Amino acid sequence: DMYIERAGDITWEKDAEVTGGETTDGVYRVMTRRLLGSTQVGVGVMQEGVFHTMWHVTKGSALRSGEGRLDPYWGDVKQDLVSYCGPWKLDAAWDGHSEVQLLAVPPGERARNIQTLPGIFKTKDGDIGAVALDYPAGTAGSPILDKCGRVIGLYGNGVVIKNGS
Repeated sequence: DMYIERAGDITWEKDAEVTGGETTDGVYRVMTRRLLGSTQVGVGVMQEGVFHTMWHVTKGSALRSGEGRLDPYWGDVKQDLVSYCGPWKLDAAWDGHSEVQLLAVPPGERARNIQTLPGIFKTKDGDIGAVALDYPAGTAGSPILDKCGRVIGLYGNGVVIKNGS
């Protein structure tokens, strides 16, 4: 018994804090109900009728969105990703040198944007971008945005670089 709650629109804010059918487009909290209350297990992105979050957040469990239900469609544990009622839609990528915005949606708190420049973490599958910020447990899946409001990654999973593309 896990459910999602819409938290806001996915948009780049110009005055941002700086560092150095049934399911509407938006950013959602991923919640789970305990007898006593409920806990934010993560965050996800609704785009083109597909919900996107990270595997560790749901482990493929179904999600009820308002009145309806959402069923898992694609998932990969190695990548730690999962999409619901539709294949993966988030195709945007990071140029590899521009500042991004983390649309942080921490548990119990209002969503916010925060500009930052990812580090490039060198790994044996490719260079990848990493948002070097610390947010609570449950903030995972918060969207990472480019200047055009497009989702180039999700918090905690890296940002793909495609200048070499």
